[PDB]
Amino acid sequence: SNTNLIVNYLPQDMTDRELYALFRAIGPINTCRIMRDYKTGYSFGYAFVDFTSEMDSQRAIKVLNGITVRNKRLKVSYARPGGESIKDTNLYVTNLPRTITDDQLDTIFGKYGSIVQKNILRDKLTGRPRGVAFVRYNKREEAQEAISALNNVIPEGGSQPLSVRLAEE
Amino acid sequence: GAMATRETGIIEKLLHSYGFIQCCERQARLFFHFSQFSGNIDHLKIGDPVEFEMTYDRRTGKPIASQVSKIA
RNA sequence: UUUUUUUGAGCACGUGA
Repeated sequence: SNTNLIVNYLPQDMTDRELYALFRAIGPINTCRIMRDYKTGYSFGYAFVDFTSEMDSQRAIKVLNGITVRNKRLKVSYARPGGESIKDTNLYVTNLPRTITDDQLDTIFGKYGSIVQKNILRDKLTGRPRGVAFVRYNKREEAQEAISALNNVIPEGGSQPLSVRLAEE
Repeated sequence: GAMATRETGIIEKLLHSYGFIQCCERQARLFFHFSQFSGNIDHLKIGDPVEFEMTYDRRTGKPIASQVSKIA
């Protein structure tokens, strides 16, 4: 709906110049800012890019989302309305069944809220899950509801006690 | 004692977050981030005189100006 | 503790070298 984008999984060494250029191909840009540590300046690995027109905003997603830049696949998504309601929405989920898949998380966590990002950690040398994941909901209460609803329970398939905390840091 | 080697310069240009300094006792035009500036930035502008230490940025080996303050 | 880093002091001249 709006003209503001969030860009995720930027390589560390990406800079405002470089990001701007890449996205300026889609259309004219009001603002473009890579988030970093004020005192050291290291990149938080994400950025906001606000296009002039809703056209270009939308097109950028269509085109740029998923493109590879120095072994990182960018994620160009719509920036949601930020504030206090977005805080504390990242859950460190553990003790899942080893056989867990992606659709299985949509089932387990879908009804408690709309999910932003999720990752099933795998031991890449095996390629098969460690039985650990991340799930980031949109709004705070979606996360909080899912915590109480799922912490210490057995999944709808496996037979082990889930652990659903807020993610540290 | 004597350890912190400070020198002087003039504000050459400002952006919203960083600026550039013409060094007086050094032929160089250094970058500096507002992290390195002390107090009231809101009223600092081109031409203000400043004292600072030339270091190189620990992250990015670039020549920079650290611990910047004004004397005006 | 993820493609370390998804809601905000442009950390290289404000901008497709």
